[PDB]
Amino acid sequence: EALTGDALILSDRGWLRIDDPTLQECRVLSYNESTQQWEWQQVLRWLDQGVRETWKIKTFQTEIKCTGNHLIRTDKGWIKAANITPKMKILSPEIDAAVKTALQDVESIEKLGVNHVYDIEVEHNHNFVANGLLVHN
Repeated sequence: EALTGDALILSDRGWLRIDDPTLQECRVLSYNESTQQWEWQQVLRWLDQGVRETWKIKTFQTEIKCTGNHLIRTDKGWIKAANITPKMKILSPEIDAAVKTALQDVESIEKLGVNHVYDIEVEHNHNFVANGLLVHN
C-alpha cells in the first residue's frame, strides 16, 4: 500500500528508489492474475502519504518497509503483512532470457515506526512489486 522514502520499487529499468523516474513514468513488475505470469503494467500516478508507521519485512532475496497492515502476496497468496512470519515465503520475479518466479524466505519483520511514505498506482493487475516483494494496491 505504502513504501518508505528510502524504499525501492521495480520499474521498467529495474530496482529504483520509490521516487524514481521509471516508477513514476514507466511500467512496473506485477503478477498478472489474468495470465498467471509476470507482466509490466503502467504506473497510473505517483502518490505521497507523508507521516505513516512502517514494518520492515526482511527476506533472503530482499527486504523492505511498508504500512505493515496491508496484505501482500505470499506462496499461499495475499496475506496481512502483520501476520507474515519468517516461515512465510514470497514469489519474486527473475530477470534473464525469460522471466522466472522464485520464492524468497522471510528472515524476520522489524519495526521502523513513523516514516515518510510514497507509492504509485497501477492499471490492469492493480498490483506492483516493491524491492522484489509483491504488494497489493
